Amino acid sequence: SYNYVVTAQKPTAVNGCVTGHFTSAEDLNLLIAKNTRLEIYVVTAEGLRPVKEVGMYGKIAVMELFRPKGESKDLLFILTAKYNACILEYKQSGESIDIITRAHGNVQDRIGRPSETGIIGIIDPECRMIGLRLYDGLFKVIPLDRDNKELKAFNIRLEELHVIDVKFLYGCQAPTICFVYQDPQGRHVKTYEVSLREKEFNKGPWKQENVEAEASMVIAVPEPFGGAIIIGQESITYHNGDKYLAIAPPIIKQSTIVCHNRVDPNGSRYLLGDMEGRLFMLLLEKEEQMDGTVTLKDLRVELLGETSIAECLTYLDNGVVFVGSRLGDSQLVKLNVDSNEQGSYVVAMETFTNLGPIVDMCVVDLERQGQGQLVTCSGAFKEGSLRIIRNLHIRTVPLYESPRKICYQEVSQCFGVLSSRIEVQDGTTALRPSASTQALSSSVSSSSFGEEVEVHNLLIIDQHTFEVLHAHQFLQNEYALSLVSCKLGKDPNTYFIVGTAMVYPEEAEPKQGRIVVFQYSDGKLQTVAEKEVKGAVYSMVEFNGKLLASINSTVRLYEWTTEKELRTECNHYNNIMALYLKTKGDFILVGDLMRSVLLLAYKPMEGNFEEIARDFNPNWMSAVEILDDDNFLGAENAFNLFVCQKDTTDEERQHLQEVGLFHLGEFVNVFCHGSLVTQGSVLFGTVNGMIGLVTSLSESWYNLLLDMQNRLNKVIKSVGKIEHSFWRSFHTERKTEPATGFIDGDLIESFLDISRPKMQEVVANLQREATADDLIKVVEELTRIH
Amino acid sequence: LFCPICGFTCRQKGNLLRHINLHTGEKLFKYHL
Amino acid sequence: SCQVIPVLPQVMMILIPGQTLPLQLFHPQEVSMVRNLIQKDRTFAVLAYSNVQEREAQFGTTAEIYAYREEQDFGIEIVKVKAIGRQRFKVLELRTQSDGIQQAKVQILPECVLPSTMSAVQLESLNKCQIFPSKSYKWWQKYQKRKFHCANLTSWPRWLYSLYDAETLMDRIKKQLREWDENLKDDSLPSNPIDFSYRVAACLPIDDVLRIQLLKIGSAIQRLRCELDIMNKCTSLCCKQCQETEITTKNEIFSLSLCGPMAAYVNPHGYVHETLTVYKACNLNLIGRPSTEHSWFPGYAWTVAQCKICASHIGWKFTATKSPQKFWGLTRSALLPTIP
Ligand SMILES: Nc1cccc2c1C(=O)N([C@H]1CCC(=O)NC1=O)C2=O
Ligand SMILES: [Zn+2]
Ligand SMILES: [Zn+2]
Repeated sequence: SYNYVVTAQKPTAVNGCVTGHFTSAEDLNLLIAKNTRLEIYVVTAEGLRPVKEVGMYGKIAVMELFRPKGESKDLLFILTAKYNACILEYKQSGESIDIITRAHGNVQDRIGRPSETGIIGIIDPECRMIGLRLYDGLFKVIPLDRDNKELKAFNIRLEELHVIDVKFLYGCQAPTICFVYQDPQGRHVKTYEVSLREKEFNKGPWKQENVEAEASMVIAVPEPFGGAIIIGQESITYHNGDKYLAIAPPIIKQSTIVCHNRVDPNGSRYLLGDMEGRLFMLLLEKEEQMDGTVTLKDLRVELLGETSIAECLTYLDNGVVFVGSRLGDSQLVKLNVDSNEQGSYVVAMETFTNLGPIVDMCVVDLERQGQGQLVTCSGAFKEGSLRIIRNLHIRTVPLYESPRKICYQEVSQCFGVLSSRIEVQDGTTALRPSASTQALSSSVSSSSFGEEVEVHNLLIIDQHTFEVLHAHQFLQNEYALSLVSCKLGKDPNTYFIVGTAMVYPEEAEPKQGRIVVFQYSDGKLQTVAEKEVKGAVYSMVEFNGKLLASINSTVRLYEWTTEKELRTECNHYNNIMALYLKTKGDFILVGDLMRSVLLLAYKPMEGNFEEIARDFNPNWMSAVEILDDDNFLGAENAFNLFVCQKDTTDEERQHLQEVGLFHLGEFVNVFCHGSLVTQGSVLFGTVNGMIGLVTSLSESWYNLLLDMQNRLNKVIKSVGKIEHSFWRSFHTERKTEPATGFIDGDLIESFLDISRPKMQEVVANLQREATADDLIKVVEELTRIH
Repeated sequence: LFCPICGFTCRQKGNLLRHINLHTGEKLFKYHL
Repeated sequence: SCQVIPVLPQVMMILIPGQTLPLQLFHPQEVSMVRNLIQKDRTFAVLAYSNVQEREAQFGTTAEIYAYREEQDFGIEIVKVKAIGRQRFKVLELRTQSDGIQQAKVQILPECVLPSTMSAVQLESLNKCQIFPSKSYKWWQKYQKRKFHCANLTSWPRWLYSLYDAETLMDRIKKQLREWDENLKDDSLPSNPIDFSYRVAACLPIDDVLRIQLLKIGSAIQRLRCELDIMNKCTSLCCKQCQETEITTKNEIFSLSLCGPMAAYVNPHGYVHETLTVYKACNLNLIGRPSTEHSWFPGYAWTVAQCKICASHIGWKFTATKSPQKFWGLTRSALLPTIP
């Protein structure tokens, strides 16, 4: 199988941000790390001014800055999710900018299981070593001498397997490590002293202490204080040897504190963000002992205000804060000395678009010029919205609740959107005004104390004004899974059909579910038909004028009788749960979460499904799709794409061999046919917000482009010197296979950027002998599609 | 007269042979009796 | 990867890893085989016979002997052994020595251990909270709300990812097992999905072909899901030969003493019966008189039981003089589970 993958919209989620003097020792820099993309901005009075934006062959994962003695500017340490560590330096020669690679290496332990708490990276404040926690019970150390040009590392065997969080401590005679670890007794903070000469731990400066049962964040306070600060949900505790100061303010009780930052160089002020987007300031008050040293007196916390759900917080000088978010738009908030009348000190200066997470998407030609636009359901919680993408121009429509699915009715000129909002049980009370609660007309379906329930709505949204025309609230304790718009049977009306599952917390697998049929006309959404089923309706498709439903582990076919009632025609008990259902012609693709693809065909004359092929390869999927009659494309675990191909013996005719793999580097929620401007064009969304595009090449072009790639990989220089075939190798957390049948579109499209002298050596002896002009024309032709 | 497999009891043979033959097993007598 | 292992022929039962298999051995050939194997590696291999012709085996398990004894009574070399299944192997070829020595070239299958569902989409910021104190309904409702908090980023809800989680799926099996024993201490069962699934598979009344199906599923989560599927949907047991005469329902299944609901026992003549203990039974006629003899359960006399339609031996009725006064033991081979 031959395929072509191009990224039509670079990832926009923010993995993490750092601040420091990277570009120059005289100016401030802010480094954002979106998935695989590193953006270096220069901070100024007006705001961020982009200076560089590079793309690494890896997920940034860990990023840090450090200025070892003897350097003018700060070096940048990046460890990727594939364990490619690299120390980089920024070198501005005249008007030309290029990131130099001081050192690189692959710090991976062969035998081990990745820590369930996640990769942790930390740097000694004196910059003597780099500490990495990758695997339980092992603490990897990288000395930072000038001889480690390959990042040689050695492991220290920790005894406390479960380590929640770890930091280095400011102020000591040897690099000290303080960490919170959980054992059956509870959570304890413990300190070790790292010794390079012996390559092991020694008893720390102060013994272990017991802490809050959830104590799950460690902050290393700088001089003159020293010591550490431990944060949970319930209490904040400052430990420094004998000194112990605990404060349990009621204002942080409601939400977990998930990110932190140091505002002032002396640690007097810290910024804390919680899951629901609130921003607090943690104050440290100091006393001066007569003929002694400064000591901490008390800890105070006050609610600065409300921002976007905070994934990373950094403090740009002059009271600016860059709130990054993976669930919503990032922003630059301004901290005032006094609160506005609403009672909050935080105001918003600028907002940065974040398309991800893309939970569903659909291609629609609103203006009918033959080049369709795209609509995506982005964000979660209060950040949810609809993004309208066209040729790359993006428009936003906030909802203030999580959108889940989407479909388009051409005749009604409206979008159907499933949405979910969280309501407290204190009847239930809404938290904030939402799209579903502020609809022009509302309908309600009929047929503990602080617990948070989910209320689900179907929203009819006009396609031009994007105002919520209608909102239909579903039954209590009902969860809507699927949304398909289609016309069934000979019926001339067009319907919004919804699948829902009745989920009670006491149960495990839903027993009851519904298939509802709504008709939107004359400004009203009336329920036309309703079917009770014994299961959850995970997926639904329009199968040649019939409704294909996935009732638990079953594919059922409903015909639309003249009396307007769904009527069963055939069933196929197919063992697995038919979560992913796709159709083309007569072939049906069925899959569950753990791979297990299964291709059926609906025998028309007989009237019952017959299994045609199946492939059971236990591995998590994100979504599947059909490229053509014979090729199916899906996403496996660890951010991978894969292609199966239906085909001699019967066994060979019933085995969907994999004929292509690719480490896309993102989670692919949804695939959808359509192009925004090679046969076919399957767009796909992602969690990071990247929108990609897959097309089917011809054999000749596929060979040509594969050879051109293999040639480029010997010319183009990647940041940190990461072999391209390594970054595109398949990955399953203990296994790797080379990519096959997939042409990396970004690498090819980068051919245009390189200048003529490199062009000539890239094109030499390729495949009449081709010349730079012919390859330029071919690459232009490839660029046209996206 | 005992059935070597299940413990069925009888006073004559014919019932015993019928009962043993009714068993749906490999009846590896040479490895059991 | 690849190895050669010997097979004793008299053992006809699909052994599941972790299950305890007791045997008596009579004929000289197996006596020599066991006395040669005991000194060497105890790698007894038992083939799951797909064909009752004893000449077609695809999957099997490498049993391990852990108890050995000899009883030279009756003037002859009776020997009694107890082994346990360890690993699952694929039959490459059957290189019989032609002496009845069924030497098999096989390969040891692995266990495909997958990572947690939400290990790819995990939010790195809140990843520190993934660790949480271990300690009930509210506790599970909090476990689901904490571990799959990132389910918002993907197109499926939390409760759909809780159907594939090892721990939440273990808990349901634990509940439905405790409903059978009434004295199953939480700590008796293992603590990891592989061992737990293998142990549960060894107590269900799966007849022959739904075991070779379980025995050939590599993924532990797959085995847990399939076991819970069997345990929920199928609740009635019928005669294997008749296939249509109900003898009992799962709710009457009753464990006795320390062993689970179903346990392996050996009759006086060396045959192996996986007996399942139940309070009540129906459609069975009793023959004989209550006689103790070699009663498996001390203090109980037994009478042979066979279904009143095809007269095939189904089990025994155990009674005692004295708790419970009357119960039944049904051999697993003769029982076929069926969907109500
Ligand atoms: N005395 C005999 C004699 C022949 C066969 C059997 C027994 C016998 O006791 N059992 C079972 C049934 C009774 C029991 O519980 N233990 C057994 O070994 C037999 O199959
Ligand atoms: Zn018998
Ligand atoms: Zn019968």
